[PDB]
Amino acid sequence: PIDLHDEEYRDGLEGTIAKPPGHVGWMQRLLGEGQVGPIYVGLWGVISFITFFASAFIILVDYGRQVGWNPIIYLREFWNLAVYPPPTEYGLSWNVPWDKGGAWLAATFFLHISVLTWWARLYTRAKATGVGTQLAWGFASALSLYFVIYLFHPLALGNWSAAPGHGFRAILDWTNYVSIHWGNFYYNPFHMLSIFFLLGSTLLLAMHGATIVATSKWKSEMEFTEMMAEGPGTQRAQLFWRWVMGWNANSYNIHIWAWWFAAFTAITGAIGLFLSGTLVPDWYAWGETAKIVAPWPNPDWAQYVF
Amino acid sequence: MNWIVATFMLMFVLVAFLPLVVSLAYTWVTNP
Amino acid sequence: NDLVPDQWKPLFNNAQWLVHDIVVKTIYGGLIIAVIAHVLCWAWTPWIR
Amino acid sequence: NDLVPDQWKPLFNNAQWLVHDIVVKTIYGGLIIAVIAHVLCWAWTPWIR
Amino acid sequence: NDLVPDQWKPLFNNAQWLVHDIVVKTIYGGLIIAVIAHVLCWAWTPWIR
Amino acid sequence: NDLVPDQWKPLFNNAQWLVHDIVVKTIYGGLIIAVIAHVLCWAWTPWIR
Amino acid sequence: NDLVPDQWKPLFNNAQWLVHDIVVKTIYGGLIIAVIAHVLCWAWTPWIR
Amino acid sequence: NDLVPDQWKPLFNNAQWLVHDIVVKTIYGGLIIAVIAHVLCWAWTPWIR
Amino acid sequence: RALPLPSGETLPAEAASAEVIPFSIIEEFYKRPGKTLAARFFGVDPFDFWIGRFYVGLFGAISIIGIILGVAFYLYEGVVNEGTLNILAMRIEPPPVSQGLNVDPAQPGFFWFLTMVAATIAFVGWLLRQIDISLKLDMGMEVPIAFGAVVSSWITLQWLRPIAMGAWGHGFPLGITHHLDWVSNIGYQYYNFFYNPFHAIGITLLFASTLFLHMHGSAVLSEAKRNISDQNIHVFWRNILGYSIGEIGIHRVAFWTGAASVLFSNLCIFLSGTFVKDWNAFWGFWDKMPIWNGVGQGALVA
Amino acid sequence: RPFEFRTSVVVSTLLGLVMALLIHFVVLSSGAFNWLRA
Amino acid sequence: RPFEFRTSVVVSTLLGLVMALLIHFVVLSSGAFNWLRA
Amino acid sequence: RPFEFRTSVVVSTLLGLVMALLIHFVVLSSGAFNWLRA
Amino acid sequence: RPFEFRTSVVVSTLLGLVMALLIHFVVLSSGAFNWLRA
Amino acid sequence: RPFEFRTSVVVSTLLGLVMALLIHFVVLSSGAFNWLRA
Amino acid sequence: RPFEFRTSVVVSTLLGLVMALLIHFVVLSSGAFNWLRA
Amino acid sequence: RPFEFRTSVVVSTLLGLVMALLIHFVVLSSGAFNWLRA
Amino acid sequence: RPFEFRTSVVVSTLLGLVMALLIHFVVLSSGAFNWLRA
Amino acid sequence: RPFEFRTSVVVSTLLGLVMALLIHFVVLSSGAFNWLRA
Amino acid sequence: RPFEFRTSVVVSTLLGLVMALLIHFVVLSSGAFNWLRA
Amino acid sequence: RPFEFRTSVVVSTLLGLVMALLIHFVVLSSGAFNWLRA
Amino acid sequence: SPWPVWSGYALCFVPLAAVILGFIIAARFTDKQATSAYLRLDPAKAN
Ligand code: BCL
Ligand code: BCL
Ligand code: BCL
Ligand code: BCL
Ligand code: BCL
Ligand code: BCL
Ligand code: BCL
Ligand SMILES: CC(C)=CCC/C(C)=C/C=C/C(C)=C/C=C/C(C)=C/C=C/C=C(C)/C=C/C=C(C)/C=C/C1=C(C)C(=O)CCC1(C)C
Ligand SMILES: CC(C)=CCC/C(C)=C/C=C/C(C)=C/C=C/C(C)=C/C=C/C=C(C)/C=C/C=C(C)/C=C/C1=C(C)C(=O)CCC1(C)C
Ligand SMILES: CC(C)=CCC/C(C)=C/C=C/C(C)=C/C=C/C(C)=C/C=C/C=C(C)/C=C/C=C(C)/C=C/C1=C(C)C(=O)CCC1(C)C
Ligand SMILES: [Fe+3]
Repeated sequence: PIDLHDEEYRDGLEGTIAKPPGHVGWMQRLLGEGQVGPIYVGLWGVISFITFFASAFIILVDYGRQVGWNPIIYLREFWNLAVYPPPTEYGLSWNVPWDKGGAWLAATFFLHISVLTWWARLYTRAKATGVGTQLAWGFASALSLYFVIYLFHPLALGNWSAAPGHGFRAILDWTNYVSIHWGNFYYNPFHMLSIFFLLGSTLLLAMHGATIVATSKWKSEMEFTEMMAEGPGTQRAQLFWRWVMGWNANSYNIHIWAWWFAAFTAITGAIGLFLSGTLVPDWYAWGETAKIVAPWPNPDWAQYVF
Repeated sequence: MNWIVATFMLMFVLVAFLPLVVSLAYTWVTNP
Repeated sequence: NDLVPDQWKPLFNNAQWLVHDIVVKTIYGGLIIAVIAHVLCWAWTPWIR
Repeated sequence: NDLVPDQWKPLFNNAQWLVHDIVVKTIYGGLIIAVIAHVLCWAWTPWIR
Repeated sequence: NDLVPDQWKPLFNNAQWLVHDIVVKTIYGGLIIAVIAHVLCWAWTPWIR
Repeated sequence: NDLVPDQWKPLFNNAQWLVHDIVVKTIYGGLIIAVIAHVLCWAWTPWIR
Repeated sequence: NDLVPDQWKPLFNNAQWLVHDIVVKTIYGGLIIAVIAHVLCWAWTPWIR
Repeated sequence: NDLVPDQWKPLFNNAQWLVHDIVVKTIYGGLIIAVIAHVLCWAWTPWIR
Repeated sequence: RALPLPSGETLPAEAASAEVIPFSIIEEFYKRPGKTLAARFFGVDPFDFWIGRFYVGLFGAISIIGIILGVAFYLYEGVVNEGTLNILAMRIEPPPVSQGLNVDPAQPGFFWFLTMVAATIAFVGWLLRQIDISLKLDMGMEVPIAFGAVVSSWITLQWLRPIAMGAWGHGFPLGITHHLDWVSNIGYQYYNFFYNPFHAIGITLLFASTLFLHMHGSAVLSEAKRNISDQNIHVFWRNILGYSIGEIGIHRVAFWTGAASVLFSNLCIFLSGTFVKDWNAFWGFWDKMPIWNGVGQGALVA
Repeated sequence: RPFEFRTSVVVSTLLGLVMALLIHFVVLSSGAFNWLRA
Repeated sequence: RPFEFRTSVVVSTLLGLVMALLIHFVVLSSGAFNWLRA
Repeated sequence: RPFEFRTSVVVSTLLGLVMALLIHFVVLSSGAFNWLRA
Repeated sequence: RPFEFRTSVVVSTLLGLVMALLIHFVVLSSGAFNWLRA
Repeated sequence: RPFEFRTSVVVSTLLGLVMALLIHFVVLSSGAFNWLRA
Repeated sequence: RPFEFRTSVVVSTLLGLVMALLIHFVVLSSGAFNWLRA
Repeated sequence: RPFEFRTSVVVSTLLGLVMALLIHFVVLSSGAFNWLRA
Repeated sequence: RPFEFRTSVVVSTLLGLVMALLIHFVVLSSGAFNWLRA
Repeated sequence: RPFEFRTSVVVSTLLGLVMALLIHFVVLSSGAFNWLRA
Repeated sequence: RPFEFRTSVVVSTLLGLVMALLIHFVVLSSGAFNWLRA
Repeated sequence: RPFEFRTSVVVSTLLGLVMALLIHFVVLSSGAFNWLRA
Repeated sequence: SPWPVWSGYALCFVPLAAVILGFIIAARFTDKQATSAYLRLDPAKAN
């Protein structure tokens, strides 16, 4: 009931564009597939694209306004240019001047619409091509963290200034400022959980990719086939991990592990960030009452001084 | 000692890079 | 499509017409309630000033 | 395509013509409302000054 | 592509010619409106000074 | 490609030649306008000084 | 590749030779303009001093 | 690879030999220009002192 | 017959060469003794047996010495010597920077040095044992390459950087919740480690690693127990994003991004110690690159 | 047909909504009107 | 079916909900109406 | 034909909209006109 | 044919638009002209 | 054939444009010539 | 047979060794005995 | 046979060596003996 | 052959361009010449 | 063979070398002897 | 049957050991008893 | 059979154990009772 | 006074307990599935 050629080569809305697929060539040699292929434009991709374009255009022309409309100062400061949210005074209000957070509110609203309609695109194309919707729900977990960062944590704190400032350097600055404002995010326990899951995400990704590339000669990478009957490459992979660490997964379990480790990264991160402002104003002070802070009576500070 | 030893350890960090680079070049050479 | 007027038969299924009727009546009720709410909020605090 | 004028038959389906008529009338109503809103906002506070 | 003139038959479909005519007339109307807007904004506040 | 001169037949299609003619005439008109604009801006405020 | 001299036949297609001729003449014109611009900028303000 | 001398036939294609000749002559011209530029910059301001 | 599948689905056998084979059969078919690194070098692997499911090689025995001694030294320094009794409050500290590179059994920080040496022996033995087991199974050397990336991240932090700095007190303390104090104090000493470019690359690759992991788990789980032509996931990945990397491509990118993250990361902390003291001062050259020096006024000049 | 009516409808409606939001946002932030206590 | 009725319903309902939330948010944050102790 | 008419229409319309927005924003931010409270 | 005509058209048009925008912005930011209150 | 003519054209044209932009920038930022109020 | 005897032996022996080490470490760190210079 | 003799030998010998090293290091670091300048 | 001629050409040309840029920038920044107002 | 003579030789020789290195390093780091300037 | 006897044995034994350790640790850290130096 | 009985048993037993531990720890940390040294 | 706060406990320790316990159980079931008998290609033949 699903035409794979029709889903790739229909025309117009609820069809694809760039339909004569190009070949990158080096992508085929290094990654095994070089076809750029047609890309779908399905009334959710359109909303996503134009709302992201509105967001990015607002941000870029406010970058231009900030450099006095100088396109060299633009290129020089592009990475430290940012459109900051409204300041703490008049914090949740949208009646903020355009230069003092007025541009940030509009751009962030259009970005919200863009990410939501991109989620809808993921969902609808998963249903349209016959696969499960696991990617849409993984994106929903990522979006839980995202909407805590930009919508739900600024609210419940009372100010838009709690949100990042739409810039290459502003997100780093935002992370620094939020960990500094709420004590020390190292003692945020859900931050520790989310780091557990992020470093376990990278560890499982590296292990999985390495195992499948090592057993690649026996076509272990064809997971769809291996989930029907496990070939010799998957057998060698299972035996490798059984002999290394005493237990193993099959062709199917390992991807459950992958999905859930990444989803837990996003979810525990959202929870910890939302807790830092609203319930626990200070994480190090909380860590002392939680007895998770090591006593440091006489530190050797010669290490930390030049 | 500061700069000689420091640069030797720097070169060990880049040596650590090396195996991954060999993997990428392996993929390229063996996919002709 | 026996229930749909011929004019809208190319567009509306038989079941889609009833759900559309519900949506239209809901939108109309919500519009009346929204007009009442706006008149009340204006009598309370005019936002145009 | 019967309901479509021959001039626009290469472009408009039978169902697309009715939806286009709705869109055109909605755009016209919105334009009238927008003109009224602009005249009212000008009588209230001229933005050109 | 009969409605297209012979010079532009290699380029324009029958339906693309009508949409091109609409686009051309819209661009011309927008140009007239833009010229009027520029003359008005100049009479109001000259930007070149 | 009957409309293309035989010198440029290896390069230009029949339709590409007409679009190229439009592009060339547009570039020439834009060049004349750009020269006029530069002469006017120089008579107004010389940038080389 | 008939239009190409036999010296450059291993390198240049028939169409690539005409585009190469255009590129060469454009580079030469740009070089003359660049020399004129450099002489003018030197007569105006010598950068070597 | 006929145009190539038999000494360099194991290394140079027929087309690669012409491009190599262009590269060699370009390098030689650039070297002459670089020597002239260095002599001029030395006569202007000696950098070794 | 029910015909159980690897996913867990039982499919009723008509609605391939596959047969329902026990794992014990798979495991005993692939034993193949004597292909390990130690068996090439010495002519025999001293430990060529399996203890339970685990393969015990020469490097597995070295690794288990390292593991046991590291755990016991860790717990000596922190139960004793510190008295804490709770592992979240203990503080396994290197010798003070005053001591320099030399180690003294009488001076404090000696059990950190032993825990670090035994942990290095354990990690390098784990890596060499992964090489052993990949050699036994005729696999590629990719899992050892990725684990070697992370082991070199450990070597950089505890061996290369403390040696280059020259004090051996620049290794991070081995305390739960307290190595975080070192990470925070090192991150703020060379202020704005965010502006460290190899650190930004490392964070980019960590976030991209988690994103690729989620996307790959999603893709394989989405096609898992369905009637699919194996090209449905490719069509999905071309409808979304207009590119499908393929089955072998996603695992290659997984491995590469995973390893490269920590490789650029250890380049960051090593440079942070030795060559760059301030990561904001590092970026002072940018506004002075001569192509945009001149154009600015007010606060818009630099 | 070269142009689908559904595509033009989607594009025009989305452009109009985005422009209405943008213009409302710009006018409200300008503080030029005294609307919502400006 | 050039336009599915379900699609128009989803889009209109989501747009209305998003706009109601946005307008409520903007009006509340404006402080122009003394709601819940301003 | 070298250029689909739909492609030229999309590109020209998007370029015109982007340029109108850019010019409006440059002119409004310049404060040179006394429009929207200068 | 070394170069599709559509490719050259796209590249030239985009280069011209980018250069016009860049030169306009450089000239306007220079404050050398007294245009738009400069 | 060592080099497609299209490749050499793309590379040379892009190099020339990048170099023209770079040299213009460097000369304008040097303030060594009174170009654009310098 | 619910439990292999080898499994119970491994588990019991490892538990006993871990507990002996833990109790020795706790008693030595307590400083309650004056053993090994208190 | 519940336990290969080679396995028990390996485990016992490794445990004894690890314990001898651990006890030597604990006793030497304690400074309780005056051995190797303690 | 050990080296494709195209590879050697690309490498040599890129090395020469990078070195010319580097040497120009080093000489300009040195302020040793009085070029571009130095 | 569970107990190959080659296996015992490898294990004993490696254990002896590792122990000699470990004891030398412990004794040299102890500073208890005045060997190599201590 | 709902539960393998081996599973219940493992779970109960591990729960009992964990709880004994936890309760011992809590009671010893409370300092409420004067056991192992007050 | 909506739920396996073993599943409900596992879930209920684990929930009860977790809740007993949580409530004990909350009550002991509250210091409201004078249990284990106030 | 020796006792961390209720908050501390809930947050750190029952998520710590959950992660450890849940990881161990997920590994148990991961390997029950992976070592169960299902359709594999016989190694003697395919290899
Ligand atoms: C207060 C005066 C402010 C100003 C504030 C605004 C605001 C605020 C807006 C505009 C908008 C517009 N202004 Mg203005 N505008 C000003 C100055 C100007 C000037 C001028 C040079 O001075 C000009 C030329 C314009 C030009 C315009 C047009 C771009 C547009 C109105 C017509 C249009 O195309 O959309 C016509 C609109 C329609 C055809 C949409 C019809 C939609 C239908 C009616 C549904 C409406 C939503 C409805 C509630 C949903 C109900 C659904 C339920 C299910 C039933 N403005 C001054 C500065 N301007 C309006 C716009 O839409 O921007 C695109 C708008 O939002
Ligand atoms: C207090 C006065 C504030 C203000 C605050 C608000 C608030 C607050 C809101 C609006 C909303 C709207 N305002 Mg306003 N508004 C103001 C000034 C204006 C001005 C003007 C120029 O002055 C205009 C033109 C508007 C225009 C509008 C429309 C966009 C909209 C109302 C009609 C509509 O389309 O949705 C009509 C709505 C419906 C058709 C939805 C019907 C939904 C049904 C009834 C269900 C309701 C939810 C129900 C509780 C769920 C029950 C389910 C259970 C299972 C049974 N406002 C001033 C500044 N405005 C309303 C809106 O919806 O935004 C989209 C709204 O939320
Ligand atoms: C106030 C004077 C300001 C200034 C402010 C603006 C503003 C503001 C704008 C321009 C725009 C333009 N200006 Mg200017 N401009 C100034 C100085 C100059 C100078 C000069 C050297 O002095 C020049 C040459 C220009 C040149 C131009 C052109 C680039 C363009 C107008 C014609 C055009 O191509 O688009 C012609 C436009 C059309 C063909 C579009 C037609 C669109 C149709 C009419 C729909 C309009 C939208 C409609 C409301 C939607 C309704 C849909 C409903 C469903 C029915 N400006 C001074 C500094 N300039 C306009 C532009 O569009 O930029 C691209 C514009 O936005
Ligand atoms: C003012 C004097 C400044 C200076 C400022 C500049 C500037 C400014 C530029 C150069 C550029 C160059 N300078 Mg200088 N230059 C100076 C000192 C020097 C010195 C010397 C030691 O003193 C030297 C050797 C050079 C050397 C050079 C060459 C690298 C180059 C000019 C020839 C070239 O190859 O490109 C020749 C250029 C062409 C062949 C391009 C032809 C392009 C055609 C004509 C199209 C032009 C664009 C056109 C408008 C597009 C229209 C398209 C429409 C669709 C129709 N300069 C002093 C310091 N120099 C020029 C350059 O291009 O850099 C690459 C340039 O941009
Ligand atoms: C200076 C005194 C230091 C000290 C420093 C050292 C040093 C230093 C070493 C030992 C080593 C040992 N010490 Mg001690 N030792 C001290 C205090 C003690 C005390 C005690 C309680 O006081 C005891 C019981 C020991 C016990 C021991 C044994 C573990 C061992 C010596 C016999 C052995 O088994 O290896 C006997 C060794 C052999 C059988 C190896 C034979 C190898 C052959 C001869 C080859 C030698 C290498 C040769 C150069 C290679 C040539 C090859 C060419 C191709 C021809 N030491 C004091 C603190 N101790 C030695 C050891 O080997 O550790 C394992 C050693 O390295
Ligand atoms: C924690 C859950 C335990 C469990 C614990 C119990 C307990 C305990 C009992 C049963 C009993 C029953 N369970 Mg059982 N049961 C479990 C799993 C199952 C499963 C399963 C899916 O496999 C099933 C199908 C059943 C089915 C049943 C029936 C065999 C039987 C009758 C229930 C009834 O009629 O309720 C109808 C009755 C009610 C729903 C009353 C509701 C009570 C509410 C909460 C009011 C309580 C008032 C309270 C006592 C007063 C509080 C005052 C304070 C002292 C201050 N149980 C799980 C493992 N089950 C009952 C039994 O067998 O009788 C001998 C019973 O005593
Ligand atoms: C000191 C008074 C404190 C307080 C401290 C505690 C503590 C401490 C606990 C509770 C627990 C509970 N309290 Mg309280 N509680 C208080 C105030 C209240 C109030 C009230 C509004 O005031 C209420 C309604 C409750 C309600 C409750 C129930 C949730 C629960 C007891 C019945 C239950 O379901 O589990 C009934 C329990 C069982 C059915 C488990 C039976 C287990 C069997 C007996 C095994 C026990 C373990 C055994 C030692 C293992 C031996 C195995 C060997 C192998 C043989 N508490 C005050 C503040 N509360 C208890 C609980 O269990 O939480 C779930 C508990 O841990
Ligand atoms: C600090 C300081 C000051 C440092 C500076 C010191 C240094 C290192 C300076 C460096 C100088 C260098 C390296 C200059 C390089 C200049 C070049 C490469 C110019 C390229 C010209 C390429 C040109 C003109 C290409 C033209 C392309 C054309 C005409 C295209 C034509 C066309 C193509 C190809 C088609 O499809 C069809 C036909 C058509 C005509 C449309
Ligand atoms: C302050 C605080 C916190 C205090 C905490 C308080 C608590 C909670 C204490 C808890 C204590 C517990 C639970 C202690 C556990 C003691 C055990 C299990 C000892 C096991 C002994 C195992 C023994 C002797 C095993 C012997 C094994 C042997 C002899 C091996 C035999 C053999 C086997 C099997 C072979 O093939 C051949 C070799 C050989 C014949 C030797
Ligand atoms: C303060 C601190 C840290 C104190 C620490 C306290 C502790 C725990 C001490 C621990 C001591 C221990 C356990 C020492 C271990 C000593 C051993 C095992 C020595 C091995 C000797 C093995 C030897 C010499 C092996 C010799 C092998 C030889 C000669 C091999 C010869 C050869 C063999 C057989 C061949 O192929 C053919 C011929 C050839 C010569 C090449
Ligand atoms: Fe996979």
